[PDB]
Amino acid sequence: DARQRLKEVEVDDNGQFMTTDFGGNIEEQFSLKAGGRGSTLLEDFIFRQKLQHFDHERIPERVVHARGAGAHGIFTSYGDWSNITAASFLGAKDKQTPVFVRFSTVAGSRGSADTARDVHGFATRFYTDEGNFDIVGNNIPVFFIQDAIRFPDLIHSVKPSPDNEVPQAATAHDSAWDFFSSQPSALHTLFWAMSGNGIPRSYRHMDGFGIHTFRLVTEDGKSKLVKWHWKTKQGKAALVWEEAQVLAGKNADFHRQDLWDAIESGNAPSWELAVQLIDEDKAQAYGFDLLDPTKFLPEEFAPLQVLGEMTLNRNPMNYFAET
Amino acid sequence: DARQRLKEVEVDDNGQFMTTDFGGNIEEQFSLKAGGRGSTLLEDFIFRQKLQHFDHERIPERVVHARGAGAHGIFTSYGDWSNITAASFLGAKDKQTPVFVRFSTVAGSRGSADTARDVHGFATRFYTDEGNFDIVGNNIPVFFIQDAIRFPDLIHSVKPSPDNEVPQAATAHDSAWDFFSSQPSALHTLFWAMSGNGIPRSYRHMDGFGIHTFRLVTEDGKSKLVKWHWKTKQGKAALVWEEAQVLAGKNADFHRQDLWDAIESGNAPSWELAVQLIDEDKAQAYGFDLLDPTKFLPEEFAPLQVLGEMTLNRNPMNYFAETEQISFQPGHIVRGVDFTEDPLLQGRLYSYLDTQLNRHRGPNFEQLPINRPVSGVHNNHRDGQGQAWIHKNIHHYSPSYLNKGYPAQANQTVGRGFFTTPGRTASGVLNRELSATFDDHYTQPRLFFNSLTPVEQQFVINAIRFEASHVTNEQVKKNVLEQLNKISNDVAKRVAVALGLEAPQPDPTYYHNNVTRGVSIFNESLPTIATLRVGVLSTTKGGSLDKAKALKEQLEKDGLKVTVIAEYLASGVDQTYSAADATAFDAVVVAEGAERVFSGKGAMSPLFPAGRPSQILTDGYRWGKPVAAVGSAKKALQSIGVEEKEAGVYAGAQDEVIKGVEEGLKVFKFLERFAVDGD
Amino acid sequence: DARQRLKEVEVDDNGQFMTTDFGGNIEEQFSLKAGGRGSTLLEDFIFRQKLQHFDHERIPERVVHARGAGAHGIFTSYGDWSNITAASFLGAKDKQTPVFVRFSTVAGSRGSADTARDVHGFATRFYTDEGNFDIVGNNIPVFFIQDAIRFPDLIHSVKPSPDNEVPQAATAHDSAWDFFSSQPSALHTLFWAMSGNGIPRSYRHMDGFGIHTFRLVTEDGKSKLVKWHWKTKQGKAALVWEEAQVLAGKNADFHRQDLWDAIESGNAPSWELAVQLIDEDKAQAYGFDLLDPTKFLPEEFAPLQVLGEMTLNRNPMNYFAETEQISFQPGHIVRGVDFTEDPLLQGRLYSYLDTQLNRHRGPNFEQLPINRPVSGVHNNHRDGQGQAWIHKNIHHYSPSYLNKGYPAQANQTVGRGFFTTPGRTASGVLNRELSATFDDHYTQPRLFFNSLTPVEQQFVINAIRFEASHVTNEQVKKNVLEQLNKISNDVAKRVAVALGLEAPQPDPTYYHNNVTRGVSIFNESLPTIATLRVGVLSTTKGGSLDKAKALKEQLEKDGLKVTVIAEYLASGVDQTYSAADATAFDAVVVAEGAERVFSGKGAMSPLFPAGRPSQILTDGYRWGKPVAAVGSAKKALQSIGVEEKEAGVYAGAQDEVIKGVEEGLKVFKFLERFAVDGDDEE
Ligand code: HEM
Ligand code: HEM
Ligand code: HEM
Repeated sequence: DARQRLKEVEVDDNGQFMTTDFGGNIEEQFSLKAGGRGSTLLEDFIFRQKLQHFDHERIPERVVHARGAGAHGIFTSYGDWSNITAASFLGAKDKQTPVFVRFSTVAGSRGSADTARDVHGFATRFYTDEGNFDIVGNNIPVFFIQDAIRFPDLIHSVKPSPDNEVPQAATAHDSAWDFFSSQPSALHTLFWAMSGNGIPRSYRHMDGFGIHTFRLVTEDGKSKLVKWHWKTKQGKAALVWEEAQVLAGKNADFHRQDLWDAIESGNAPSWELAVQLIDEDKAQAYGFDLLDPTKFLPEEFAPLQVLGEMTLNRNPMNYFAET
Repeated sequence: DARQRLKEVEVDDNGQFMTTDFGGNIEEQFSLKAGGRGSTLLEDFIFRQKLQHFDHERIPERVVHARGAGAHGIFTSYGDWSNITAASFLGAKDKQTPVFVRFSTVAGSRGSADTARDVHGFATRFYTDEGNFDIVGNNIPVFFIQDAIRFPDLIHSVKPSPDNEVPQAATAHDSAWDFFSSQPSALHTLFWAMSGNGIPRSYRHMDGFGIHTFRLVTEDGKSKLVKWHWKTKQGKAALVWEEAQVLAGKNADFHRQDLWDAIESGNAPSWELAVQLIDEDKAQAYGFDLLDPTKFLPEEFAPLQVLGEMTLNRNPMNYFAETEQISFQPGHIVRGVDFTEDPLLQGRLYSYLDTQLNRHRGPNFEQLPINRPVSGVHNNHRDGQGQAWIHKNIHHYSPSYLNKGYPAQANQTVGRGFFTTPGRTASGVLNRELSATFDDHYTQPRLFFNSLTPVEQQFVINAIRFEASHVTNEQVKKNVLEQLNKISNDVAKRVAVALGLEAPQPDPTYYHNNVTRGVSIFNESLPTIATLRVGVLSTTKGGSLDKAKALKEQLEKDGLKVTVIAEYLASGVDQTYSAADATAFDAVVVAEGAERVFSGKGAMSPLFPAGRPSQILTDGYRWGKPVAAVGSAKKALQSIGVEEKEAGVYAGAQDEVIKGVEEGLKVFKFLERFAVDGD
Repeated sequence: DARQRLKEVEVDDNGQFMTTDFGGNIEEQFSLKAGGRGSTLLEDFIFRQKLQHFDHERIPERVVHARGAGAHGIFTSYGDWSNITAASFLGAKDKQTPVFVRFSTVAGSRGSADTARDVHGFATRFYTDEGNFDIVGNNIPVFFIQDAIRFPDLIHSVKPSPDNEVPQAATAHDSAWDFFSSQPSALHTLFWAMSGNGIPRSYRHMDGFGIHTFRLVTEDGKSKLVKWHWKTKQGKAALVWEEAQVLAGKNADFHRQDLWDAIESGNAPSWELAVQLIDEDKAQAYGFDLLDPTKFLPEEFAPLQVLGEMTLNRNPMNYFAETEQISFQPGHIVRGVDFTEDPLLQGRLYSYLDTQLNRHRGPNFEQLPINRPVSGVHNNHRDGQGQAWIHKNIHHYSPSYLNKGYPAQANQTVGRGFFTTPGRTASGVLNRELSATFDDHYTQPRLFFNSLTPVEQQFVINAIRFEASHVTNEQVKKNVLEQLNKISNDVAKRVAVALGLEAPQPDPTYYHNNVTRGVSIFNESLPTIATLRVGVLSTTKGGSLDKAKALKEQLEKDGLKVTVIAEYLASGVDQTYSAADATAFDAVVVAEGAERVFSGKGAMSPLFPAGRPSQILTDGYRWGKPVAAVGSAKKALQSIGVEEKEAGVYAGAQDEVIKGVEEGLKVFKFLERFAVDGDDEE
């Protein structure tokens, strides 16, 4: 069970009496009143502890990728990769590591539709025996901008107009295409989002990418440049736009339902973790700069090496507490 | 200008150089790096001040009514109403008060669709010269539950299931119908939410309600019970469900865009404010207890008395700072108004103050520009997070010799202070109970259903059929049917058909045939057609476009917003078939010559999805809209099997079509096209 | 008026009726009850709105420097300094810029005593017309550590033990001296805090330092390394430890009251802004690395050059909204100034921005009235908790056709934008290390100790003796002694005596005899005695009060604040003996006739604790203050064993005493009254 360590915080209310948050059994279906048809008393601590908790349930949604869904699973390494990396979770054949993965769109708020056209998030945590390692990736291998200081400009232009907060979860408005045409680095990702990558059939039918070049480092300090790749074993599949639009209204939850159903039915999705490995002296040798996140490395120049496999096989118990 | 007081906080960036938030001009398009392809430096204060503010832009959404939109305006009183209330904003004829109104759904999160089926919020702030007065109401006059302690139970059951957070902005799932049938008080508001009130055409086509009975109080402490009503000057209007579903996908912003456009185009919407006034000794005189928020007062017993009118004529300048940040409270009460012992209202007073602590993370949210009163704040409150003022009075306590008695106390007799209705009494034991006067949950649901037109009744039954068919648990569906049967055996039989369950035996305890006025939507044509939208389907080939323009210029003379649609954005074309959908329009008319895109090669084009012009006309017809074609374009009507003999179908020359469509827009929906059980 | 810009947010409640926070007149002295002796109603919206605001009054104190006080004022440049800096506030002779300054201790929480022994903060905001410029400084020129990543270690060890939260506002405990001996770079700031700088007489009697080397940058991009200095016009003055301890109990607000009183009485304090300027090519040329914040630059190598003067002349109107809420940042930098690669400075830039999110619970704290610039804020920032503005530009991003390029980019040549020093370069491997140029932790502590007067040195040894003797762990104490011995063998031996430990052998690697100017306090008399306080001990019986009133009047003509003390608040009495203490005054004068209360019947009275007049005179003498007696009051001096011709003791007629006491206030502390090691030997 990938969720094994979380059983100690699970709370079972079956067969119990209602309590306050500081203990003691209660009833909480009637306010305390001063007479039959009377006012509610300030001394009804039961009312106020129950309503205070409700009044304070919400926390800010993520600034981007607010709409998403996730699940637990296991990563298994196919080998002892110590010749390219000292990373413990890649250190032995068949070594297993718990994961959690969250998938998402980018622009829309918490309740926007799964089948909006957008870049999609693909964030993986490895709960390794040497710390948590996240690959915070997208379903498209390149990003809109070349410098992090421009992120608020990109996001502001794609998110709704600040005077009336229209349109929800959509790049089809003036400010977005103003930014895309004024900041031409954005054209590459734009083309990806305009393709089937912008309206996938489901989370299980997407690849994932780290985008950035990272480094793998061995015990003695030898380094290689690396691109992370998630290759779906379900195959890539996309919708067409006129169908995605109706689906946004007939079932805003289409993707999170699809993931939930696949896992519950025992059809856990899988992805292979793979890498392109580049020598340090070739960082600029392939017709672009590998520090430039608006470019991907064509596989003909550096084929994928398969490190292992991840399977997502347990749904969360409480969406808020986990996802 | 209703927004006049906000001018002093507006920031103009035209012609300015970029700065940090602490002054000094900067550039902020490149991170500071150690060498040409180097790492970013911690000492880049520009980068970090910019991203820190971005990183922290979001605040928690409202716990309920997260999806909404609002606007500024002016309320005008029609009279000096001092004989019924001491409230200052009602104190003189033609007296004007700025307002802000926010409309909303209830269940869905921010970003969920406007045209989800739901209760709708209708919340008004009056910035009166004696404080902010909020009427925090809904578009439905009754609520699901009788005691505020039950609100989390209602909301949890209706909001997404907590394991997978499915479904968004919908009551069509097990937990909601488990609550509705386990808590039968909820049946009245449910029936309303299943009627046209759950899928309104726009915010501007809703009535509003305070729901609760309040008190109006004169200077001497004499009180009247009161129900607040907003009556839309635009008329009530509703979609049909199969349309609202597509619209939720084609335009999640349909209602906020509609409000915005109406105000921008100078077609400001209006509501009259009206009251039902009841003597204190009649609180239990009308077949129910006026302390009970699951019942409304039939207008036959107390007619609506018009007090004034509100017009929303200013859009906000920044949505977040104004609409997202505004903090409504039913406890925002002023002299001349008082509460009642309504157990739902009673607990609301605690919850709305408390919840701002979460949403604004501090106690000083009333100092935000959109929350400030215009009347002046003078008290001994100090400090707290984000304290925006600097107080002069060192002696921040009372009583005190050193501050000479200021700020001073105000009550009924001195200083126009607030005061509780002098005659209210408490009597009896302290109890955790509800009055037995609250026990009838079935009569008024039956009263509401009785008072709708036959197809309007069919819409309610079809909403229930749709929703309850999503409930996976068989026993919950039987429980729903048992409860519905107590309202009307015929409703239960008709719902049970969809669910595959047996028609239950009549349970006549609460059955009755009474009707009441003012709850129907579809029994009344609209008073105006201004701002309603006409989709004119055309084509770039031949001379159809010049005719569409002529057609457009005439329709606009009546105040319609007209969109000419064609294959691409040729001169005179407002929208492409690719971008177009029937859900955007109140009427669809095919311009002459455009029949060439309804069959053959004209219908097969890379520029729009296959069949799109036919789908728009088919949708418009099946959703009950006025539809039309000029001249030869009648062939487009034939291509989808629609005949000119039908109500709300118009063909012929241009002038005959304009007149027909314009009369059809007042009917708005042609209910002839919707099948009724056994007809 | 330096507070002028804040007048638009000031709320006047006089002549008004009480309201709620959303308007509407109310009464709020009775809860709404269900019956005459009934329970309080939940529908009492007035009760809850009032108590909710009260319940939420507090915000987190500052993580360090929680205890302090501030005031508004004006800075005036003495010239056009464009030849060394493009900084606008230094751009023209007699150019005036509003300021706010907050002084503080470091370790104690919000309610701790002003006269705890500690380093002291000295933070100045310049509200320049090109943004807010902050110099976030201390009253000591060197800091404990060399790398900012070590700041939580330093602060954890000095703050109270995490099991019982003991001791408050003090380094006299095991963990602090464990850190000082385990992290020897700390020893230099330690010596300064063990000197008079640890217990200053007032905020007005402190010098201030930016500590770090910064850069001044001209328009064409040429740079010079700079150290910032505040030179107090009131002179440096310090207490003695045994007096500061009693003062912490008798008046924990001594420093903030002192400052408030100086400003209310029209005696606004001033400091001159001075710099040291160093060529870039000489950063490592003075026996240490100028990127090392544990070193200062001797004035003999680079003299102070005065640029302007700052005067604090307006008290806050609401302490919380101004002093508590103000958010200083060394990242508050403007065109014409730049950072250096000082690894302590580097991490501060991150820390002060981040910590504001904790203290203010949101990102809009620069919108608070006390934090607002006077020069204008124009950017694409939006939203956030407590957003106080309504932005008009709906195209909140760059680059953009739709907003016509506005707000526009500003850089070195366009729009007077900030720019990093053009010549700065990075070279070599990414590393988690410190330059070996930082390695000497003992030479400058030895230089500092060498530069104090003999009794001033004894104060340092006695502070260490006091503090180290609170250390329960024997080995920590030996560790401290070994480290002290690397600075000075005689210091280590004198400290070891108090600890009962063996005199260590000389370890002379860092020993030297060099001295420097400008670090002593007691080797220079005060340039003025304005605002200094004289307690006049008198009595209600006989003619003493009339004489005391005449003494006060003459002393006030010289700018002194005079308190006449007696048994009860008779006419002309400012304070009772029960309420009085020597710690409140800089000189103690017994009025003629008041000898009555120093022995016999007059000394035992129900109106004050037994012996209190004698104790006030005894404390005043033993703590080094000028003390005096007019006429027959000389018996009060005799009754505590004080001779009339001692240094700093004045007896005689009224006029000779006034003259003697005014002279002695310039000396301030009479250091002949403190024994030095070796004095008691037989
Ligand atoms: C290669 C480019 C990028 C990728 C692949 C990416 C991916 C993601 C993903 C998948 C998430 C959602 C993780 C989740 O499900 O919780 C996320 C959230 C976020 N991203 Fe990025 N992003 C990129 C660029 C940026 C940049 C340049 C910034 C800012 C400098 C940024 C700031 C954020 C923030 C602040 C969040 C919110 C995270 C939270 O609240 O937990 N992203 N991003
Ligand atoms: C007659 C019954 C009710 C009506 C007409 C009503 C109406 C509304 C409306 C219109 C809003 C949105 C205000 C806005 O647009 O910002 C709202 C929000 C809210 N309601 Fe109610 N509601 C009712 C019952 C309740 C009850 C029983 C509770 C709890 C005891 C409650 C708690 C809340 C809270 C906490 C919010 C969020 C307020 C904020 O964050 O600003 N409501 N309600
Ligand atoms: C030369 C070294 C330093 C000096 C002169 C200095 C000075 C000061 C002063 C004067 C204050 C109080 C400002 C006020 O009165 O509000 C302060 C606060 C503070 N310091 Fe430093 N400090 C130094 C080192 C550091 C370091 C290395 C760090 C962390 C890396 C740090 C973190 C802080 C924080 C977080 C605050 C609280 C600020 C706030 O809450 O507004 N300091 N410092």
